[PDB]
Amino acid sequence: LPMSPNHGTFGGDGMYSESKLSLETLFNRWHSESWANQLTVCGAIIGW
Amino acid sequence: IPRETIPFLHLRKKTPAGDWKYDRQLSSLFLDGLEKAAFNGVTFKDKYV
Amino acid sequence: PVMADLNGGLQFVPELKEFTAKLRKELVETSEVRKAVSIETALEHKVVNGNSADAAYAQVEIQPRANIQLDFPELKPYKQVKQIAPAELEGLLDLER
Amino acid sequence: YRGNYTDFENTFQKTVEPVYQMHIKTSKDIAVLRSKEWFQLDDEDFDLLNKTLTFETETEVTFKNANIFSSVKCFGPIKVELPTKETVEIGIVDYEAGASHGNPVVDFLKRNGSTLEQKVNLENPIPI
Repeated sequence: LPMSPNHGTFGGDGMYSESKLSLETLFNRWHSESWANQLTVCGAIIGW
Repeated sequence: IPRETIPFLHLRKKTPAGDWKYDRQLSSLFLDGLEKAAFNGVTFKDKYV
Repeated sequence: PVMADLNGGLQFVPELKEFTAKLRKELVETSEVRKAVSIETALEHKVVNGNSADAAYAQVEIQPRANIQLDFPELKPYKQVKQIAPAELEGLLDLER
Repeated sequence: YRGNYTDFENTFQKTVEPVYQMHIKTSKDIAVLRSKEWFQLDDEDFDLLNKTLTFETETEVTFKNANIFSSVKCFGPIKVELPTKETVEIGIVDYEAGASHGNPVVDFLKRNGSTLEQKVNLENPIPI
């Protein structure tokens, strides 16, 4: 997962921060749903 | 890695509290990997991407 | 699930937006004052010291024109030529064939 | 006196330059002004930002050759608009140059300002 460290920190992302923050639910969905043997989540917080 | 220092690259571990803080073990697993990859390289033979 | 911080400490620098923006302003300003001051000290020179004394001080650029060439083949010095083929070859061949 | 004169050593010209108004809007604006050695205000700490300046200039010149000036003086008060639209002295224009060729101060103010002329035309001339 291409994650971001800056959720609407900077000016006008459009809806970028929103897209990048949503991704982070997979860290829990992995456990709570049932695809755990088909996918694994590896969230990378890409820097500058 | 100094005591009381978080490396510029690190892995994180979710506390039961729910937060994702720096875990020195995981970050050592990761950084040591990176080192070993700098000296030997890594193969991706047989990996479909 | 694994979470990897590949963010080289940016996390720690406070008010990152405004901090970021400041660096940019300071840079851009320093550029524009520096370039505006020089463009004016340069016109002051053309006024005080004449534009005909500065006109004979620019250089002339030369621009290329096309010189299409037939591109004959290159003939080496004979010394080097005789090094290519065996010395035995000299006069062995009927050059009429 | 009509005729051909080379008298240049005994020639000289004073002229009263029109008032130049200058609207210091930006930060680089104030920077460029502080760049010129003839721009000389009383408190250097004066906040030029967002004020309006006027330059009431006199330029005194002496010829030495056909086209080349021997010396060029250019002086006058620098003033700032008040809210009352009154104008108060802020500093000086103080230029001096030998072997000049043109007036740098007036050229600057020409291009970087507007020229206040006190004459205001009617719409149509009215015959008397």
